[PDB]
Amino acid sequence: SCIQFTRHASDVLLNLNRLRSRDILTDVVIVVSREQFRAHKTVLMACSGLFYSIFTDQLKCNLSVINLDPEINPEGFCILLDFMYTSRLNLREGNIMAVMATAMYLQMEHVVDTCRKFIKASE
Amino acid sequence: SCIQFTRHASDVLLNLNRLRSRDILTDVVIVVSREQFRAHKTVLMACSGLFYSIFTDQLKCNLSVINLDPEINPEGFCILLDFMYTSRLNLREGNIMAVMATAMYLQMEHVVDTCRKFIKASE
Amino acid sequence: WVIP
Amino acid sequence: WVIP
Ligand SMILES: N#Cc1cnn2c(Nc3ccc4c(c3)CC(=O)N4)cc(Cl)nc12
Ligand SMILES: N#Cc1cnn2c(Nc3ccc4c(c3)CC(=O)N4)cc(Cl)nc12
Ligand SMILES: [Cl-]
Ligand SMILES: [Cl-]
Repeated sequence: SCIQFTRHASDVLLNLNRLRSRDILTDVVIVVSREQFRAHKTVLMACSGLFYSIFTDQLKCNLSVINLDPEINPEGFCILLDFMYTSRLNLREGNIMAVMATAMYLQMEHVVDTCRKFIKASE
Repeated sequence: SCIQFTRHASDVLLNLNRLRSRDILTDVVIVVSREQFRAHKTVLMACSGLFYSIFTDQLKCNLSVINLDPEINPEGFCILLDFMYTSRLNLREGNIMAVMATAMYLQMEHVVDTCRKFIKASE
Repeated sequence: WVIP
Repeated sequence: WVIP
């Protein structure tokens, strides 16, 4: 018999992105080649099958630094990290291949889906 | 020129509630009289003006235990904590006064609003 | 607020 | 997915 506040989940995510921008309570740095991205492990796990697996691991759960595969593109990761915290995906002709490859590695199925559909439309 | 995934914020919140249920990466215990509630500081701050103030404080940000005012009702807190993690508010005739008082203390304006409207309708 |  |  609960009532539900429609905008609550979006409002929570907006405040989680504000915390990220101010570097408040971030507990991990994701290293992608020469670039570093600070984030909250809980948000990363909530968005990505890869991070969910990593941070449920009894040893990796305590690491402050995670190094991604050297094939991962930093811009592609940046775009996906922004998506995690905002629901908005900056998908462009010039970045779609990197975004899709990064989303496959991060196991972000909905992003992979749409990248596949946008690529199919251009061929 | 971003695209947006409509269900993303709800999906994130669902996974944050799964983390809470499994006690994964919880970093604080909220003590309400004889009861204890484990949570994630980032979610508490994202939902509550009181916790936002507490956890941005340069000393309180590092506490693992927060004790609420002894006038706070544990069930009212439980209902609001569930709301934080689900967008669903279990508002009942028998708990509305406790929920509204707890929401005022926690500075959860939308919950206070609706409690006020539900009370006004019954008088 | 809505009835979900 | 939508145009926000
Ligand atoms: N507890 C917990 C918890 C935290 N996070 N999380 C999940 N995170 C996840 C796992 C796989 C995938 C995605 C997110 C997006 C995607 O495409 N695949 C799942 C579950 Cl079942 N549980 C949890
Ligand atoms: N950074 C950050 C950040 C984390 N959380 N958070 C806010 N959390 C908040 C503050 C006040 C109120 C509510 C939530 C619900 C309500 O009724 N009042 C606000 C801002 Cl402006 N910023 C942040
Ligand atoms: Cl996704
Ligand atoms: Cl609220």
